[PDB]
Parts: sequence; structure tokens; C-alpha cells
Amino acid sequence: MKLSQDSSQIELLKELMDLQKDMVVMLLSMLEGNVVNGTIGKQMVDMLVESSNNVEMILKFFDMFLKLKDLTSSDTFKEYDPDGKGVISKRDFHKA
Repeated sequence: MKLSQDSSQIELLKELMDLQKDMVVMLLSMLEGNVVNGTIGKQMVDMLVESSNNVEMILKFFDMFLKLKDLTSSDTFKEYDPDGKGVISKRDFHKA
């Protein structure tokens, strides 16, 4: 969140994303030998419910960015100002 709130710092955000990807890969490797009522699955869901707020913020961040990608090319934003490259006064962007 702190890194997305500003620019000129994309590298740190990308490295943090790679670290989170490796962490969830570790979780998947822990789960890859589970049963429907596995003790490891119970431990993981307990860890999630303990870290409820953090994973909520991560999911909200991902929702925001995925919905932005879906909305920038959904109804009228791709042909709003089709003169040259992307020219948005950001006021129409906010209202849309």
C-alpha cells in the first residue's frame, strides 16, 4: 500500500510482489499433500483468520487493480479521447 501510494518506486513493489508469490508458493507446497479435513489445511485457515486484516487489504488491492484493468477497456475509456496516445484530464476518469 505504501509503495503503490507513490511513484518512482516500482522496483521495491515488484520485489515485494515476487516475495509474496514465493510465500504463497510455499503455502501451496505445504498444502499439496492435504485431505479435505487435513490438519495442515486447518492450520492454514487458522493462520488466515489470525491475519484476517492483512489478507483483506491485499485482496482489496488486487480487486482495485484488476477492476481498473477491466474498466479501462470496458465501455468508453478506450475511445474517450481517440486523438493520439492516452489523454485523460483525470476528471472524466474519476467520474467514470
